[PDB]
Formats: sequence, structure tokens, C-alpha cells
Amino acid sequence: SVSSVPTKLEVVAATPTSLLISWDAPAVTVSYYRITYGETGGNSPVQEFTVPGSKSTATISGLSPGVDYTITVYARSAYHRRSPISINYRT
Amino acid sequence: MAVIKVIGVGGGGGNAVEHMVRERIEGVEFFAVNTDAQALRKTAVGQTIQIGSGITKGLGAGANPEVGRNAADEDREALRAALDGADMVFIAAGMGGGTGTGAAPVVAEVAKDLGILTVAVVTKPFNFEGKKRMAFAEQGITELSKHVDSLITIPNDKLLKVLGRGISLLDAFGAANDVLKGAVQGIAELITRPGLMNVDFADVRTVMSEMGYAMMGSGVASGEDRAEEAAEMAISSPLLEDIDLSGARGVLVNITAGFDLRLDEFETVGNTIRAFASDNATVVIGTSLDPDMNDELRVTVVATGIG
Ligand SMILES: Nc1nc2c(ncn2[C@@H]2O[C@H](COP(=O)(O)OP(=O)(O)O)[C@@H](O)[C@H]2O)c(=O)[nH]1
Repeated sequence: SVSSVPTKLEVVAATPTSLLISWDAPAVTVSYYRITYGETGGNSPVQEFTVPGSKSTATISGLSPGVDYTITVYARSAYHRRSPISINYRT
Repeated sequence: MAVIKVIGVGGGGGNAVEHMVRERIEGVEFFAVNTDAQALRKTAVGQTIQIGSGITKGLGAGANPEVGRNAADEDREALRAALDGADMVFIAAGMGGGTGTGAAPVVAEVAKDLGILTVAVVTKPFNFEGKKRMAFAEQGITELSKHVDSLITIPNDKLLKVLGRGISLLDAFGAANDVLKGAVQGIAELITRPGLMNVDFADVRTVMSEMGYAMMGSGVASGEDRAEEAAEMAISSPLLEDIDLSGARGVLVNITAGFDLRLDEFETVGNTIRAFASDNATVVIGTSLDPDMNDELRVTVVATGIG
């Protein structure tokens, strides 16, 4: 019912400067994921990196404590154009 | 500018159009045709068109393509009415049932007789659905061939190879929905969200008009080598597996990028296509723009006239 890919995204561990995110395994092969993050509402350009399509986790580092971040995961697949999934978190 | 209509014919085709409305394709207008009036009303599928009221009193086609074709012949006028005005029509159907296999050829022949560029995008059933359904789908595709400009078939059996381990029956069918959508989108976005190398609709016509059988595949890549890697992934797609690309009478290529597309990248994709492409071949390569894209690229390749 979620319709995005991935369908679920959660922070599975958190430190003052780092976040470990998890997502669900996809029904259709994914070439790579595109992960972006940045301070919610901030003026500074969002950061981003890619992980290979066979991963279901990623580590975001270099963050600062007590800041609310917006984290978005795009799944890039030859077999669909599904929307990304997004969550918020404060370090 | 050119007006694009997308018509889901039958239960599978309606499931495809429902997914396309929800997920959104920019700039196309959606319709569903069906014999089953109750299924027509269940969800948001754009404008609905019931066919075969006389024969099948809204109760369906009974999985028989003869009844779905008979139902289609009753109100040719209804279809001509809603198709009128378009320049291009995509007809989406799962072949191998009753409505899709029988009514899609008729919907296609009406669209043709209005001078519309008629593109069928249809699936062939999974092997586990049985030999009868597959045989039905073959005759409906052969019948569909007589009255289309281009007929892209998506054999669902080839999707099984990319499906996740232990997937549900439902998710497997939903994955075939996404491929039909990605297929209509990858072609229509050349018109609805052009980039710098905007394809003229008259060139789309040249490469798809009165062409016959077609196949498409796609790739996606990011990083320094995004152009060559996306292009090679597309030509290596499992839906183009059995097609010798040098035998296609036409190739239509859609490079989806943001604002950062470099000259040597457009050269690179085209060099890749033109190396395999025959010389009596219409070759049409344009860009489409996706703004929420950064250092990445999608390449869609439609091989037309392979029959
Ligand atoms: N994309 C997609 N294909 C389907 C779905 N359900 C069935 N199909 C395929 O479409 C073929 C035709 O079935 P269907 O369209 O439901 O029969 P019809 O209602 O008489 O047109 C089936 O044999 C399936 O392989 C669906 O929900 N989505």
C-alpha cells in the first residue's frame, strides 16, 4: 500500500553525529539507491551519495547534535519510476 | 503540445491505468475501456467507457476474446467519440483474457482510422498462467498487429528474472504494472517534458508510424560514466534479449537528465546506438528533463519495426 520504493525507512541507530538508516528489500531489482540529507528548512545545499542496489542500509555521517534532518532515499531501477521515501530525525 | 491519450482496455489494462493515474504521468489524458461495468467504477482510472452493453450486460467477457471483440464492435462510436482530438494513443492491455485480447484490436483500429498515431503496449501472461492463456494472447496480438502503428509487447515471463526472492503473487502483478507505466512514460515524456534536444512529434511519427512489432528496454546510471553505462544497460535489457538490434527498422531513444547534460554524453549515447543500428534505419534521439535528478541519467530505447 505504501507505493513508494523503498516502502519503509527507519533510523535503526543514532549517535550525536551519525545515523544508520534501514529500508525494506524491494520487490524488483534496484540498480542503486540515491540518499540525500540536510537540515530541515536549512539554506545550505542538501548532501547526497549513492549505495548499490543490493544494500538495505546506509550510514549518514558528519552531522551535528541537536539538529533536525530530512533524509530521502530514491530507488533507481530500470523497471519502474516509483517515488522516493522520506523521514525526519533530530540528532 | 501534441495531445496524448492513454487507454487501458480490460482488467489488466485498467489495473495499469489505475497505477498510472495514482503515480501520475505528466500531460496525458487517461481512459479505461471494459465490459465489466462494476470493475470500471471501482477505482480512479480517469474517464470510463463501457463497451458491449447489448451482448455482455455489464457482467464481463468470461475470459473469452470472442466476446470482448464482439463487445467492442457494438459501440465503435463511443470509442471514436473519446479518442477524437488526440495525436497519439497508447493502448494498454494484458493479452490472454477476454476483454483485453478481443477489444484492444478494435480500439486500435478505430484510433487508426482517425489518423492517430496508435501505440499498443501489451503484456504476455506469465508461464504459470497456463498454455491456454498464452495461446489466447498470441492470437490477440496477431489480430492486434493488423491495426496499430507500433505494438510493444512486454512478456511478463521475462520480469520473473528480476523479481525479488519470495515475492507475493500480488507484488509480482504490481511489478508488471510498473513496467507498462515506465513504458508509456519513457516514450511520452519526450513530448510532455522535453529537454534541450526536443523531439519533434513529426519525427516520433516517422519512427513509429506503420512500423509493426516493437520492443523497448531501459537503463539508469549515476556518476562520471552515467551516459555510457545507462545506454549499455538499456541495450542489454532482458526485454530486448531476443531482439537483434541491427534488424530494427527504427530506433527511438529518450535520454532523461537534469540540467547538467554534457555534449560528450549526448555524443556517447548516440554513438552507442548508431554503432549497432542498421543503415536503412530511422534513428530519432532526444532528451527529456527531470528536475529532481542530479549527476544521473536514464536512457530508454524503443526498437521499432522488428517484425
Ligand atoms: N499489469 C497487470 N497485468 C495483469 C493484472 N491482472 C492480470 N494481468 C495479466 O493480464 C492478462 C489478461 O487478464 P485480464 O486483463 O484481467 O482479462 P480481461 O479482464 O478479460 O481483459 C492476465 O492473463 C494476466 O497475465 C494486473 O493487475 N496488472
